[PDB]
Amino acid sequence: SHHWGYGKHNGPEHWHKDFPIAKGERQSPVDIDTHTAKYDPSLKPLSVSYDQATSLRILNNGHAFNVEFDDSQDKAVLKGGPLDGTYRLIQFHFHWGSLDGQGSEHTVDKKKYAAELHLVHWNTKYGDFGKAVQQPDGLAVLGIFLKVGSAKPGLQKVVDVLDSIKTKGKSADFTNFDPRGLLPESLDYWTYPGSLTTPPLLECVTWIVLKEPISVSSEQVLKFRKLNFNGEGEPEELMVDNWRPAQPLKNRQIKASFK
Ligand SMILES: NS(=O)(=O)c1ccc(CCC(=O)O)cc1
Ligand SMILES: NS(=O)(=O)c1ccc(CCC(=O)O)cc1
Ligand SMILES: [Zn+2]
Repeated sequence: SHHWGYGKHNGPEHWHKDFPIAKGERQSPVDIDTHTAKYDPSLKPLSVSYDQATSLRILNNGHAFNVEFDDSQDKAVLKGGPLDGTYRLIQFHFHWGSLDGQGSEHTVDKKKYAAELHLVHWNTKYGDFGKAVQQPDGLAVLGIFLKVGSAKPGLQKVVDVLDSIKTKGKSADFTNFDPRGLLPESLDYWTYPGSLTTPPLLECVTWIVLKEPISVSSEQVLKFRKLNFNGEGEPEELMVDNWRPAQPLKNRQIKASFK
């Protein structure tokens, strides 16, 4: 069974023994060297179309928490930018640190943010998520950095349900949540071909990482850090530092949408 995690004994430096693609040619995350990324005029406008998004449930999976969406129809989709065709939102989750100075997966000129939001989408040409993760263009993940400052009003409903999903395997109803409240003003981005950042580390992802971070309050991120990796009744292991560090860029170029 899967027994990877983020500890010293099961963390990122161990994953390659059960998931050898961990040492592959298009792994994520990466450091975004802002001076080496090149503006790409070929990029078409990015279209985030979440008006009809239908959230259903929030789940503590022992690695992070997922806010899950009804992806049985094109209710919430990502198009444009580097993407060919339509990518449907299935879930979002975060990665965060034990302290405000770390937590993001991607870095920007080696800077680590306090957290990183991942909105996960699958290419509808492949019919469902499981088939999409067999394809090099199966997924698109919209990544958004979080810095600590003023509160993000649209995050507070997520924060407030976390007490009900403290431990691994717990879920709660989470209907009528609008993911548009988690976006920054600007859709300026960097993009590159990469992978899932957790096992199974599959190389299916077009990454779209927004330049502008959102601000969340210290009190909001402190509540993330009260979650548990462990199950109910087990010794407490706070869910913190659930991020993979930057991986080798190898034969890739990062493109910028902005000049
Ligand atoms: N390569 S990996 O998936 O990161 C991994 C690392 C450590 C163990 C040992 C876990 C145990 O005691 O069950 C199992 C699997
Ligand atoms: N952090 S990330 O790259 O946005 C990501 C997205 C989805 C999975 C789910 C993988 C699975 O279904 O096993 C794993 C990791
Ligand atoms: Zn993620």
